[PDB]
Amino acid sequence: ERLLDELTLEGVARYMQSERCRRVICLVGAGISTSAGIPDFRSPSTGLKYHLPYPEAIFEISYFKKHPEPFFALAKELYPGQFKPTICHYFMRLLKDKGLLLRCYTQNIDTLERIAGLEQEDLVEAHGTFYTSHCVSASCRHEYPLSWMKEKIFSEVTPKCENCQSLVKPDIVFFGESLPARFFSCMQSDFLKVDLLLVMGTSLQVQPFASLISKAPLSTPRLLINKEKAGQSDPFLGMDFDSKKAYRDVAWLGECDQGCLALAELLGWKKELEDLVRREHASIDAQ
Amino acid sequence: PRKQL
Ligand SMILES: [Zn+2]
Repeated sequence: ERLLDELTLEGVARYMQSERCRRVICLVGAGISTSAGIPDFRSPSTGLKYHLPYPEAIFEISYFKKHPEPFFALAKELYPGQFKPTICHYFMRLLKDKGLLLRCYTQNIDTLERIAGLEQEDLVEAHGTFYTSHCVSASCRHEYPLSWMKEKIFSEVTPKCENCQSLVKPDIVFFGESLPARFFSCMQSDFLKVDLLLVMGTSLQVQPFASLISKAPLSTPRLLINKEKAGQSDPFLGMDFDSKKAYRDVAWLGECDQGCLALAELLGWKKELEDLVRREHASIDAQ
Repeated sequence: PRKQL
Protein backbone atom coordinates (compact mmCIF):
# COMPACT_ATOMS: atom_id res chain seq x y z
CA GLU A 1 0.00 0.00 0.00
CA ARG A 2 1.28 3.45 -0.89
CA LEU A 3 0.38 7.09 -1.42
CA LEU A 4 1.31 7.16 -5.12
CA ASP A 5 -1.18 5.38 -7.33
CA GLU A 6 1.68 4.67 -9.75
CA LEU A 7 5.44 5.27 -9.71
CA THR A 8 5.45 7.85 -12.50
CA LEU A 9 5.46 11.61 -12.90
CA GLU A 10 1.73 11.31 -13.61
CA GLY A 11 1.24 9.55 -10.28
CA VAL A 12 3.20 12.26 -8.46
CA ALA A 13 1.04 14.99 -10.02
CA ARG A 14 -2.18 13.22 -9.04
CA TYR A 15 -0.81 12.92 -5.52
CA MET A 16 0.21 16.60 -5.36
CA GLN A 17 -3.31 17.64 -6.33
CA SER A 18 -4.88 15.36 -3.74
CA GLU A 19 -5.72 16.41 -0.19
CA ARG A 20 -3.03 14.00 1.01
CA CYS A 21 -0.23 16.28 -0.22
CA ARG A 22 0.06 19.63 1.55
CA ARG A 23 3.77 20.21 2.26
CA VAL A 24 6.61 19.87 -0.26
CA ILE A 25 10.32 19.96 0.53
CA CYS A 26 12.68 20.62 -2.38
CA LEU A 27 16.31 19.46 -2.29
CA VAL A 28 18.29 21.12 -5.06
CA GLY A 29 21.84 21.16 -6.32
CA ALA A 30 24.14 22.34 -9.10
CA GLY A 31 21.99 20.69 -11.75
CA ILE A 32 19.22 23.30 -11.43
CA SER A 33 21.64 26.15 -12.23
CA THR A 34 23.61 24.75 -15.17
CA SER A 35 21.01 25.97 -17.67
CA ALA A 36 21.45 29.42 -16.12
CA GLY A 37 24.98 29.23 -17.44
CA ILE A 38 26.42 28.45 -14.01
CA PRO A 39 28.34 25.15 -14.36
CA ASP A 40 28.97 23.04 -11.28
CA PHE A 41 31.86 24.24 -9.12
CA ARG A 42 32.99 20.65 -8.53
CA SER A 43 33.05 20.15 -12.29
CA PRO A 44 36.51 19.54 -13.90
CA SER A 45 36.63 22.73 -15.96
CA THR A 46 37.43 25.33 -13.32
CA GLY A 47 40.39 23.09 -12.46
CA LEU A 48 42.60 25.08 -14.85
CA LYS A 49 48.76 27.43 -11.08
CA TYR A 50 48.84 28.90 -7.55
CA HIS A 51 51.07 26.12 -6.09
CA LEU A 52 47.97 24.33 -4.80
CA PRO A 53 48.73 20.98 -3.09
CA TYR A 54 45.96 19.09 -4.94
CA PRO A 55 42.63 20.06 -6.61
CA GLU A 56 40.28 20.07 -3.58
CA ALA A 57 42.47 22.66 -1.79
CA ILE A 58 40.88 25.64 -3.57
CA PHE A 59 37.55 24.86 -1.82
CA GLU A 60 38.90 23.47 1.48
CA ILE A 61 38.68 25.65 4.57
CA SER A 62 42.14 24.71 5.87
CA TYR A 63 43.82 26.00 2.73
CA PHE A 64 41.60 29.09 2.49
CA LYS A 65 42.68 30.28 5.94
CA LYS A 66 46.04 32.11 5.63
CA HIS A 67 45.99 31.42 1.87
CA PRO A 68 42.99 33.22 0.45
CA GLU A 69 43.73 34.89 -2.93
CA PRO A 70 43.57 31.67 -5.04
CA PHE A 71 39.90 31.40 -4.10
CA PHE A 72 39.28 35.05 -4.88
CA ALA A 73 41.11 34.70 -8.19
CA LEU A 74 38.96 31.71 -9.10
CA ALA A 75 35.89 33.68 -7.99
CA LYS A 76 36.68 36.37 -10.56
CA GLU A 77 37.26 33.66 -13.19
CA LEU A 78 33.92 31.95 -12.55
CA TYR A 79 31.74 34.92 -11.60
CA PRO A 80 28.52 34.63 -13.66
CA GLY A 81 27.91 37.12 -16.41
CA GLN A 82 24.23 37.33 -15.42
CA PHE A 83 22.02 36.01 -12.60
CA LYS A 84 18.96 34.60 -14.37
CA PRO A 85 17.11 31.82 -12.50
CA THR A 86 15.97 28.80 -14.46
CA ILE A 87 12.53 27.30 -15.09
CA CYS A 88 13.26 25.03 -12.11
CA HIS A 89 13.79 27.99 -9.79
CA TYR A 90 10.53 29.58 -10.88
CA PHE A 91 8.76 26.24 -10.47
CA MET A 92 9.69 26.41 -6.79
CA ARG A 93 8.36 29.97 -6.66
CA LEU A 94 5.09 28.62 -8.09
CA LEU A 95 5.08 25.95 -5.37
CA LYS A 96 5.40 28.74 -2.83
CA ASP A 97 2.58 30.70 -4.54
CA LYS A 98 0.23 27.70 -4.50
CA GLY A 99 0.84 27.20 -0.77
CA LEU A 100 2.68 23.90 -1.20
CA LEU A 101 6.27 24.84 -0.35
CA LEU A 102 7.39 23.92 3.16
CA ARG A 103 11.09 24.49 2.45
CA CYS A 104 13.80 24.48 -0.22
CA TYR A 105 17.14 23.04 0.90
CA THR A 106 19.84 24.11 -1.54
CA GLN A 107 23.48 23.14 -2.03
CA ASN A 108 23.95 26.14 -4.35
CA ILE A 109 25.68 29.37 -3.44
CA ASP A 110 24.58 31.37 -6.52
CA THR A 111 21.57 33.24 -4.93
CA LEU A 112 19.24 32.26 -7.81
CA GLU A 113 16.59 30.92 -5.41
CA ARG A 114 16.40 34.39 -3.84
CA ILE A 115 16.18 36.15 -7.21
CA ALA A 116 13.38 33.78 -8.24
CA GLY A 117 11.41 34.99 -5.22
CA LEU A 118 12.03 32.50 -2.41
CA GLU A 119 12.27 34.28 0.94
CA GLN A 120 14.86 33.61 3.63
CA GLU A 121 12.38 31.62 5.73
CA ASP A 122 11.55 29.39 2.73
CA LEU A 123 15.24 28.64 2.25
CA VAL A 124 17.91 26.55 3.91
CA GLU A 125 21.18 27.39 2.15
CA ALA A 126 23.01 24.29 3.31
CA HIS A 127 26.35 25.43 1.87
CA GLY A 128 25.75 29.14 2.56
CA THR A 129 25.65 31.81 -0.08
CA PHE A 130 27.36 34.74 -1.82
CA TYR A 131 24.26 36.85 -1.08
CA THR A 132 26.00 38.23 2.02
CA SER A 133 29.62 38.34 3.14
CA HIS A 134 31.10 38.96 6.58
CA CYS A 135 34.25 40.36 8.06
CA VAL A 136 36.05 37.38 9.59
CA SER A 137 37.06 39.16 12.81
CA ALA A 138 35.01 37.71 15.65
CA SER A 139 34.63 41.07 17.40
CA CYS A 140 33.40 42.80 14.21
CA ARG A 141 31.46 40.57 11.74
CA HIS A 142 30.38 43.57 9.64
CA GLU A 143 28.05 42.36 6.88
CA TYR A 144 28.50 43.25 3.21
CA PRO A 145 26.20 42.76 0.20
CA LEU A 146 27.11 40.95 -3.02
CA SER A 147 27.39 44.23 -4.93
CA TRP A 148 30.21 45.20 -2.56
CA MET A 149 31.82 41.76 -2.73
CA LYS A 150 31.57 41.67 -6.54
CA GLU A 151 33.44 44.98 -6.78
CA LYS A 152 36.36 43.71 -4.67
CA ILE A 153 36.51 40.38 -6.51
CA PHE A 154 36.89 42.05 -9.90
CA SER A 155 39.37 44.66 -8.70
CA GLU A 156 41.58 41.64 -7.86
CA VAL A 157 42.05 43.12 -4.38
CA THR A 158 41.45 40.76 -1.47
CA PRO A 159 38.26 42.10 0.19
CA LYS A 160 39.07 43.99 3.40
CA CYS A 161 36.61 45.21 6.04
CA GLU A 162 36.06 48.96 6.03
CA ASN A 163 35.73 49.08 9.84
CA CYS A 164 38.65 46.91 10.97
CA GLN A 165 40.51 45.93 7.72
CA SER A 166 40.22 42.18 8.33
CA LEU A 167 39.41 39.80 5.47
CA VAL A 168 35.78 39.79 4.32
CA LYS A 169 34.55 36.32 3.40
CA PRO A 170 31.48 35.34 1.35
CA ASP A 171 29.00 33.46 3.53
CA ILE A 172 29.66 30.09 1.89
CA VAL A 173 30.54 26.80 3.60
CA PHE A 174 33.96 25.48 2.54
CA PHE A 175 34.68 21.76 2.42
CA GLY A 176 35.80 20.76 5.90
CA GLU A 177 33.51 23.34 7.54
CA SER A 178 30.49 22.55 9.68
CA LEU A 179 27.15 23.29 8.05
CA PRO A 180 25.15 26.15 9.62
CA ALA A 181 23.17 25.29 12.72
CA ARG A 182 20.02 26.36 10.85
CA PHE A 183 20.48 23.38 8.53
CA PHE A 184 20.20 20.88 11.38
CA SER A 185 17.43 22.68 13.30
CA CYS A 186 15.27 23.16 10.19
CA MET A 187 15.83 19.53 9.18
CA GLN A 188 14.68 18.30 12.62
CA SER A 189 11.34 20.14 12.33
CA ASP A 190 10.67 20.03 8.58
CA PHE A 191 10.96 16.29 8.03
CA LEU A 192 8.25 15.73 10.63
CA LYS A 193 5.87 17.61 8.33
CA VAL A 194 6.80 16.76 4.73
CA ASP A 195 4.32 15.10 2.35
CA LEU A 196 6.55 15.05 -0.74
CA LEU A 197 10.30 15.26 -1.38
CA LEU A 198 11.25 16.83 -4.71
CA VAL A 199 14.92 16.15 -5.42
CA MET A 200 16.21 18.17 -8.35
CA GLY A 201 19.60 18.54 -9.98
CA THR A 202 21.76 16.84 -7.39
CA SER A 203 23.91 13.72 -7.49
CA LEU A 204 23.54 13.30 -3.70
CA GLN A 205 27.29 12.82 -3.31
CA VAL A 206 28.01 15.71 -0.93
CA GLN A 207 27.52 15.08 2.79
CA PRO A 208 25.82 15.65 5.07
CA PHE A 209 23.37 17.16 2.58
CA ALA A 210 22.86 13.82 0.80
CA SER A 211 21.63 12.12 4.00
CA LEU A 212 18.53 14.38 3.94
CA ILE A 213 16.73 11.79 1.82
CA SER A 214 16.92 9.26 4.69
CA LYS A 215 15.14 11.74 6.99
CA ALA A 216 11.82 11.51 5.18
CA PRO A 217 8.98 9.52 6.78
CA LEU A 218 8.61 6.03 5.30
CA SER A 219 5.39 6.88 3.45
CA THR A 220 6.66 10.14 1.89
CA PRO A 221 7.01 9.88 -1.90
CA ARG A 222 10.34 11.05 -3.33
CA LEU A 223 10.65 12.32 -6.89
CA LEU A 224 14.11 12.71 -8.42
CA ILE A 225 14.37 15.04 -11.42
CA ASN A 226 17.94 14.70 -12.65
CA LYS A 227 20.04 13.91 -15.67
CA GLU A 228 21.13 10.63 -14.00
CA LYS A 229 19.68 8.32 -11.38
CA ALA A 230 21.10 9.07 -7.96
CA GLY A 231 20.65 8.29 -4.30
CA GLN A 232 20.50 4.51 -4.56
CA SER A 233 22.18 2.31 -1.97
CA ASP A 234 25.86 1.64 -2.67
CA PRO A 235 26.29 -2.13 -3.29
CA PHE A 236 29.90 -1.94 -2.10
CA LEU A 237 28.90 -0.85 1.40
CA GLY A 238 18.48 4.90 -0.16
CA MET A 239 16.18 5.45 -3.11
CA ASP A 240 14.48 2.36 -4.54
CA PHE A 241 13.15 3.18 -8.00
CA ASP A 242 13.28 -0.15 -9.79
CA SER A 243 12.97 -3.28 -7.63
CA LYS A 244 9.77 -5.24 -6.93
CA LYS A 245 9.86 -3.59 -3.50
CA ALA A 246 9.75 -0.04 -4.89
CA TYR A 247 6.73 1.79 -3.54
CA ARG A 248 7.34 5.55 -3.36
CA ASP A 249 10.44 6.66 -5.27
CA VAL A 250 10.18 8.01 -8.83
CA ALA A 251 13.04 9.00 -11.15
CA TRP A 252 12.44 11.32 -14.10
CA LEU A 253 15.64 11.42 -16.14
CA GLY A 254 16.52 14.50 -18.17
CA GLU A 255 17.35 18.16 -17.77
CA CYS A 256 15.78 19.65 -14.65
CA ASP A 257 14.08 22.42 -16.66
CA GLN A 258 12.32 19.88 -18.90
CA GLY A 259 11.30 17.74 -15.93
CA CYS A 260 9.84 20.73 -14.09
CA LEU A 261 8.03 21.75 -17.28
CA ALA A 262 6.57 18.27 -17.63
CA LEU A 263 5.37 18.21 -14.02
CA ALA A 264 3.95 21.73 -14.33
CA GLU A 265 2.07 20.64 -17.45
CA LEU A 266 0.47 17.70 -15.60
CA LEU A 267 -0.55 20.03 -12.77
CA GLY A 268 -2.24 22.48 -15.12
CA TRP A 269 0.42 25.07 -14.30
CA LYS A 270 2.27 25.25 -17.63
CA LYS A 271 0.78 28.59 -18.74
CA GLU A 272 1.33 30.09 -15.27
CA LEU A 273 4.95 28.91 -15.23
CA GLU A 274 5.63 30.11 -18.80
CA ASP A 275 4.12 33.53 -18.02
CA LEU A 276 6.15 33.85 -14.80
CA VAL A 277 9.46 32.82 -16.37
CA ARG A 278 9.05 35.07 -19.42
CA ARG A 279 8.16 38.04 -17.22
CA GLU A 280 11.04 37.51 -14.79
CA HIS A 281 13.55 36.82 -17.59
CA ALA A 282 12.36 39.94 -19.43
CA SER A 283 12.77 41.95 -16.22
CA ILE A 284 16.30 40.68 -15.62
CA ASP A 285 17.26 41.19 -19.28
CA ALA A 286 16.08 44.82 -18.98
CA GLN A 287 18.18 45.66 -15.92
CA PRO B 1 29.40 16.61 10.39
CA ARG B 2 31.75 18.66 8.24
CA LYS B 3 30.98 19.28 4.59
CA GLN B 4 32.64 16.40 2.81
CA LEU B 5 33.15 14.70 -0.51
ZN1 LIG C 1 35.58 44.11 10.40
